[PDB]
Amino acid sequence: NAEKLVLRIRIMNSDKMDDDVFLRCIESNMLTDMTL
Amino acid sequence: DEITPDLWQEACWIVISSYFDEKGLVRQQLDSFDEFIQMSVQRIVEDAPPIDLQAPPRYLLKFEQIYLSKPTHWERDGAPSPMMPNEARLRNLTYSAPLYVDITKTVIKEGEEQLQTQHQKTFIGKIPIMLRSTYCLL
Amino acid sequence: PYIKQEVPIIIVFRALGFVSDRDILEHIIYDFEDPEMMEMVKPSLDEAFVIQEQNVALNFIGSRGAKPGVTKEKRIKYAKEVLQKEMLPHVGVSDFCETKKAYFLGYMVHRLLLAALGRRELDDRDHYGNKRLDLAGPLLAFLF
Amino acid sequence: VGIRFCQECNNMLYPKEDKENRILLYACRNCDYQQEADNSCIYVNKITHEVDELTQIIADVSQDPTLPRTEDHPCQKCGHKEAVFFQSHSARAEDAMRLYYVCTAPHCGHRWTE
Amino acid sequence: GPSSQNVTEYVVRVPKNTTKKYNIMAFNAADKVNFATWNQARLERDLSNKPEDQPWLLRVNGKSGRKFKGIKKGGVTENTSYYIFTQCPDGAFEAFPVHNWYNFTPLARHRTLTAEEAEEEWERRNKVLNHFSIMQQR
Amino acid sequence: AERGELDLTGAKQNTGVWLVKVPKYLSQQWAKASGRGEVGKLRIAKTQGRTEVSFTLNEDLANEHPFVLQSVGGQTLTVFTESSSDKLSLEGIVVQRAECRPAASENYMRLKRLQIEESSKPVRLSQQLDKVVT
Amino acid sequence: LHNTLWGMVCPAETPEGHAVGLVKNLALMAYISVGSQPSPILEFLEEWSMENLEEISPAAIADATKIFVNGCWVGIHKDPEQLMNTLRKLRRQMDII
RNA sequence: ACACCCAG
Ligand SMILES: [Zn+2]
Ligand SMILES: [Zn+2]
Repeated sequence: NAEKLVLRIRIMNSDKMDDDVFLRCIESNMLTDMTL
Repeated sequence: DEITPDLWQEACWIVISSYFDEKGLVRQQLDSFDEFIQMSVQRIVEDAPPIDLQAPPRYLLKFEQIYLSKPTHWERDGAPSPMMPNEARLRNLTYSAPLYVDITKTVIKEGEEQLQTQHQKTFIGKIPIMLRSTYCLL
Repeated sequence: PYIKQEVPIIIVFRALGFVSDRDILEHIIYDFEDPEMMEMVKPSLDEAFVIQEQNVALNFIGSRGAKPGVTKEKRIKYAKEVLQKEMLPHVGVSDFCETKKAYFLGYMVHRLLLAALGRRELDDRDHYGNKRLDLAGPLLAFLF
Repeated sequence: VGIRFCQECNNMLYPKEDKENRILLYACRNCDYQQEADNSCIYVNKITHEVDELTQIIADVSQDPTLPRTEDHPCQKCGHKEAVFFQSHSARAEDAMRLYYVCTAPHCGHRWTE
Repeated sequence: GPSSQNVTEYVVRVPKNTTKKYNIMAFNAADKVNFATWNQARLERDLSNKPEDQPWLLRVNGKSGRKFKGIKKGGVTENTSYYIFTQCPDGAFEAFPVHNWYNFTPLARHRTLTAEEAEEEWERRNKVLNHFSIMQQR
Repeated sequence: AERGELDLTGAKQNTGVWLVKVPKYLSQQWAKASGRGEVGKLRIAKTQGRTEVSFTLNEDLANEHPFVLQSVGGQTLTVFTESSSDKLSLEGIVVQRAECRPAASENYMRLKRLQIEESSKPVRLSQQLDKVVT
Repeated sequence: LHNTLWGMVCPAETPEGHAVGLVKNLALMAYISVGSQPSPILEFLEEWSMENLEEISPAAIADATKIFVNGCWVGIHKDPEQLMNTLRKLRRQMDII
């Protein structure tokens, strides 16, 4: 019922490439090659 | 005052008549060839770099104003004569005009003897001439 | 021209004299308020992270030329020659006409980023205002 | 939302994580400059691209002789009756067939989309 | 007050010849220069060529401070003129013509990748990750 | 104290200079005057909410010019000089930028056409010969 | 037949077969430009209020219109309304343009 | 060889 339909994603705890660009790279994977 | 709507048909065709009486039908061919001889050919000769020579004596061949004459034909006698456009079509001639360049030659040598000699209207070949242009005979 | 395979656009910007990223993006991005054009120039900056001087940028350009040099100064001089005399000759061919070249190359990418964003319509080839006609004037001057 | 440039080597800042305080830290990765920011945002992307076209319309378009003019829609903060209307007709705008109105009065670049 | 209707009216003077020639420092507005920090300035011609047709090199506060390169503008002042009006106790403005225009850009000081090192760095074309770690090795 | 040292004592005094761009006819008239001591006169007037700057030509030189200002915040300009003794020095920092325009709007065109004619005076075009060269 | 061939390329006259659409003819009033030197136009623009390209900073370009003479960027201007009114008047009077 | 051109 919220007007701002907010969905929150966070990475797993025990995580050489940093997470500042890993979360960029996986966000592109979610919106290109993921089937709902 | 102001062109009335019923008088516009006469007015527009008078305007077009003034265009074709002044400009013509093949004006794009003549204007481009006129700018080529009057402006472009002069610009190529000026933009061309001077010739430097060594081996000491030094020579500079500076180029100058282009002179272009009427289209002439040289017979077997070597006597020049103005080529007619009809004669070119008949005797299979080429309707070309001589191209004369002005060259100033300056010698550079030790001993304070820089002599500047000048050759007037050196013949450097013929250029085909568009008919009914400003540089044609007609 | 006179280069075999393609080079990144931030390399030739650093070869032109402006090496800092502030000077490069001031040449391309005229207003920094919009983030969209700054977003698509971000991958181009990441590709050119290796090159940091002007001289090494000239070395990278000359190493990919049609005539490979021998010494380091040989391909730098050759790359500076093609960066100056055969890169945008209509902007200017002179020893100190490099700021005008980068502004035009800044306008090169700025026209490219606007079309990728769709801010202006792509210029079609068959538009006849994008055409010129060679009459007997320019044709005979090309022979002469 | 926006990245400032380096005060030392005039390069572009980039996000970096620090373990001493766990705060956002824009760090230039060419030199060794350090900077703490307060925006706390790295990347935003308009997926449905609901970009406000009213800002990107140049206010000087109203004097184009090739654009239509109607007095049906008056200016809001200007009061002039006639105005210049057109469509954006650009990519990344979905339908891009809804009118944008620009007032034609001098020294009034007010644009409303209605 | 007097400043609301101030009447100031000064004389302009153009000297014929001057023992010193005048040029221009130009700096970017985003460079954020400060003249109070500058306790030492060194200006010399660069050694990249190895004279008058060479770019200028500006060194400020030695190697500790910032360094700049002066580049002459592409255009020429054939049809344009620039003059500087200098304040003087006598009040007669002295119009000084310019000789040349120089533009200055800062040079970053930090460890910079060698060209031989850069070619070894170029294999990882798009597979390069953690660009922070590139400067950690150097 | 060195040959390559730049003197910046003028910058420390906060000296203010004005950078002005003038047309060619004003510079040519000043050059033809050969620096007698006075070639023109400057008129500055300030109102309650607007400032106007104008330049008045000398009546001897002829036998008004507005100096509308420009934004200075775009760049940082300072002026320096080099001497015949190779002593680099700086006068000051440019504070206000000005530009000059001719007052005539429609009658100025006849002077411009003569300037174009003088500019096209030394240019050459290929002539025509009535007779072939022998 | 593109939309911009109105008035200077004949929409009717075109040869048949392999050459159709590629060999075109001028209209009755079409006049191909002969060319001119861009020096008087560039001299007029620098005389006017147009600022030079190297003179400006790369920050005032956004609120100004770029000037292109023969496809070469030569500077910016801040008053485009007065510039077109001046340039079009000078072409109609045939003074310098 | 190239241009131009006829027919569908
Ligand atoms: Zn930095
Ligand atoms: Zn309004």
